[PDB]
Amino acid sequence: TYADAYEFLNSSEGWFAQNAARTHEPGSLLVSATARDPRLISPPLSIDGAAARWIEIEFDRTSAPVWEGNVYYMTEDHGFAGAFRKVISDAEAPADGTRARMLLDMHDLTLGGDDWRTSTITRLRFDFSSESDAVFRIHAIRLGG
Repeated sequence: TYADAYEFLNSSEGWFAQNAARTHEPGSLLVSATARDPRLISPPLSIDGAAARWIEIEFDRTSAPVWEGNVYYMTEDHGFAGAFRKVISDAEAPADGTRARMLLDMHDLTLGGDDWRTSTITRLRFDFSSESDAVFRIHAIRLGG
């Protein structure tokens, strides 16, 4: 189904990090989380809730932090403000930075309900409550189905 992914070889276009230092390594995002909960902006393209069953993030945390925070998903109607934010629990993603097929279920991430499946999220702020200068390596952001 939806399998859209952003390779990080070409910098961090679209997936820039606000309030954070997004150092880029070809093929990965060596993002440093300067803020306690920095938000990573997403490309403007809308993503259908139904099409994506999960977010197949390639993210692994090279540093050891406590990844969490309410990721901001905004459908065009919702707006970045308000909207639905899911505070994902630490999924025990490797703190050693070993490769992880991190999965965030879109079906689980209902943006206020089944309306999300119909709704298309134009922009995503990836909140990363963790630690000062927490380091994560993000190879890609694949979609699910």
